[PDB]
Amino acid sequence: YNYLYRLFRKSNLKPFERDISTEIYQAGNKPCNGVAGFNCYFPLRSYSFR
Amino acid sequence: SAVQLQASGGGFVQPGGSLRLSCAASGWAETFGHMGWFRQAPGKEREFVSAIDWWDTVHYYADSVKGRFTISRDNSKNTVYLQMNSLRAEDTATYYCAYWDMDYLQNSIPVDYWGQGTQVTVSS
Amino acid sequence: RGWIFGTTLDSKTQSLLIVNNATNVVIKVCEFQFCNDPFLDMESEFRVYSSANNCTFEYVSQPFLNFKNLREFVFKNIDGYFKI
Ligand SMILES: *[C@@H]1O[C@H](CO)[C@@H](O)[C@H](O)[C@H]1NC(C)=O
Repeated sequence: YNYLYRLFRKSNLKPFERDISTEIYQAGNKPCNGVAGFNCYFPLRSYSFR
Repeated sequence: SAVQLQASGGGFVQPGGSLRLSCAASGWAETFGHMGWFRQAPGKEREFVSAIDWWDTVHYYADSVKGRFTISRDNSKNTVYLQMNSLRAEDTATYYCAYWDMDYLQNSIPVDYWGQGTQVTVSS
Repeated sequence: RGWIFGTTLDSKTQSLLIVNNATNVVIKVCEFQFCNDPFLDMESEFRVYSSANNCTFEYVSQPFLNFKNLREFVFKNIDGYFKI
């Protein structure tokens, strides 16, 4: 589980671009304030390898 | 799969006391994935605490907590409960509600989602 | 001396420092905070950042050295590549 991939982002990337921001994703109108919850998911998921 | 986990309970208690924790799961998943609780201390790694299935058939507790922690599943509101009794100082840490999406839990290694940290402090 | 480019000028991931001093050029991509008025002051004391987080580039070379001076630059950025 040391390999991670980003799942949520507001806008697509330009060619050859790198994003390492770990702020809590906002999916609704209410702010997340750095706390997970409804419409508040961690942008990057994990990779299951078995 | 899209599972949202909510954790309830926690706070400050005294050694030897009793407490109740709970986790609720919402959304959709691959199957009736099991539900468990982990515990992480400041400066240390996460530790397996408890694991139960979606129909209250398999109970799994860590060796260091065998016969002391209890986990149960409700019948009508989908919320899993973790009954805690006779706490000591080593139980002061942050608990997390862990979900794994498969029918049979060979090991606790495959984790797909986590839960909000619930602080449980045991002190005089 | 320099040009602290970057994005939303906060933690983020982008705080390009192109500071130049009498010794060399200290091109550096690391992300950090940079207080609220980066000023530099023999004048060999630079006080810009406070805590560099991660880093991803380095570079050193020779510096860029009425009125008897006039310098020009055209900063451009295509497909990631930066052109000066
Ligand atoms: C740089 O990025 C890593 C994750 O990629 C982050 O956890 C870390 O805090 C950053 N650098 C440092 C040492 O602060």
